[PDB]
Amino acid sequence: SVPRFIKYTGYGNAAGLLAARGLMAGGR
Amino acid sequence: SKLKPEVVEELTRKTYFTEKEVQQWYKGFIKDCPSGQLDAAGFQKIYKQFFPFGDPTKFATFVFNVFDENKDGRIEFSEFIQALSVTSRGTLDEKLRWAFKLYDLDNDGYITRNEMLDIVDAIYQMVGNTVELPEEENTPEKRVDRIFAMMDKNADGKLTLQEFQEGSKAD
Ligand SMILES: [Ca+2]
Ligand SMILES: [Ca+2]
Ligand SMILES: [Cl-]
Ligand SMILES: [Mg+2]
Ligand code: NA
Repeated sequence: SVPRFIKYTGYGNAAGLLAARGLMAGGR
Repeated sequence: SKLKPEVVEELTRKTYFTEKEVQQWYKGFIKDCPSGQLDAAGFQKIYKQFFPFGDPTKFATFVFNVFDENKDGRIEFSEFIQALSVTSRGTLDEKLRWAFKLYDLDNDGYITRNEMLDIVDAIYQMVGNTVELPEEENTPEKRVDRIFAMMDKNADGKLTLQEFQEGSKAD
């Protein structure tokens, strides 16, 4: 298997998801 | 960790979060960053904890600089919650508008192929690449060559926001 959202790498969505997950870790 | 009512209300109006959610995120943010100001080392630490054997330096620096709206070297709570609102709860177009800001590293209003490669390479450096045959290697370069050419409808070597936003959208 491959991470679900890495198909969107280069489209912007992968960076956005990874950015959000980092912020969420910073607030939990 | 007490947020002044007016501030909570304003941040609620400016985001997709309820007032309860804003206050809950503030409580967690202040617990993790007691001063209310997240510096670049702490931001990279988050990502190293996700990917302790990738190299998150490049990705974390690129994203930190976009999140740091007033470019004072710190992510304040107002920057934290507004960044989280767009990247987690935006429409597709709002999320892609945010990503365009990230990819447009020189802030000239276009994404050039070297900028797309910088972000994509940063992503692979942190999270790794898919193992393939040496003859079908998953290199950022060939992936970017494909996507960029697909998006660059007028083949002028640069992507507008319009060209970028249409990249996965079906017609
Ligand atoms: Ca700041
Ligand atoms: Ca640019
Ligand atoms: Cl991406
Ligand atoms: Mg330039
Ligand atoms: Na173009």
